Amino acid sequence: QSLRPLVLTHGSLEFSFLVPTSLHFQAAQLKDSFLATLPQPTEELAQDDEPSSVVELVARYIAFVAHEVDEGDEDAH
Amino acid sequence: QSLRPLVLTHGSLEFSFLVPTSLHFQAAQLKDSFLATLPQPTEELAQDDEPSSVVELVARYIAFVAHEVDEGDEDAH
Repeated sequence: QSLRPLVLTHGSLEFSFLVPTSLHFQAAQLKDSFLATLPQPTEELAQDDEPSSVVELVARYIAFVAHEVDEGDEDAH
Repeated sequence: QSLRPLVLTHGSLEFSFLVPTSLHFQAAQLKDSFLATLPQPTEELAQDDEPSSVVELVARYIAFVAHEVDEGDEDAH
């Protein structure tokens, strides 16, 4: 009924996600502008104060989204 | 019940949109092929006979869509 594959892709680390069919472009949007917040990927497997693990890709995204909740973006709360 | 964030993004000018949940991929499609109609963005804030304001991003899109209405694209009228 409602399953939508969302991938958090970067350099050499990825995280897969399951999303409601409905809320799949809100989650696409936060992912999209978030993969620009990060600096050009490094195949040397790390950057200073950028992602270091897959645990950091999700953590960075959790605060990214949670910031846009408290940010004054209306009609989309 | 029915709200869907559509963004018209380009260079340094954007326009946000509210769309019915239903009619959100028809509006995604017209937006998508329309952001290819435009030439590579200019951070110098203008191109000759390309977008100059945010009033032009929507105007260019209004005629883009209204052209595909009168264009012979059936089942999608």
